[PDB]
Amino acid sequence: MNIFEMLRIDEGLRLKIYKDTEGYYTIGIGHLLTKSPSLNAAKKELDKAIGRNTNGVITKDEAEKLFNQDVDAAVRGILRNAKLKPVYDSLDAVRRAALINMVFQMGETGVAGFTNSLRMLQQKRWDEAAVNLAKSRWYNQTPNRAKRVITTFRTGTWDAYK
Ligand SMILES: [Cl-]
Ligand SMILES: [Cl-]
Repeated sequence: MNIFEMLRIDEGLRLKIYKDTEGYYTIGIGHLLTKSPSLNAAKKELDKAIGRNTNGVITKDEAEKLFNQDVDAAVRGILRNAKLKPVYDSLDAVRRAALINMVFQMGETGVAGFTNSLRMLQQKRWDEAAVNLAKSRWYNQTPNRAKRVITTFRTGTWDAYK
């Protein structure tokens, strides 16, 4: 299993603009287009992202291209972050993927807000980090995905995704 296959399980793949779990216009493999309620503002962000007039539809290649870009940015974003980088550096390969996942979903700011849980991950207190991670709007809004990510943090294996 790898980061790409893990996020592809968490986000699915859709080739037409859709609304995410929060009601925002998205396309592809969890690629947020905009928070505006305007569908037209979404189609425009899309064309700009793809460099062609799509009319709200993209191909599998176009979806994967945005995905590659998004994973890369999530990683680069964690490495540029004074609060996230140290955590990431402290973790093993599997758990590093769990952190990329949270950042891909909620952005670097959001994750940097998990202050206490980050400190626990760093100290390798797995059970206690998992309990804290669960006391969050994140967990209450997207419980099945949160549980998978949390179990990944707790065990250091891909069991939740297998
Ligand atoms: Cl983009
Ligand atoms: Cl969920």
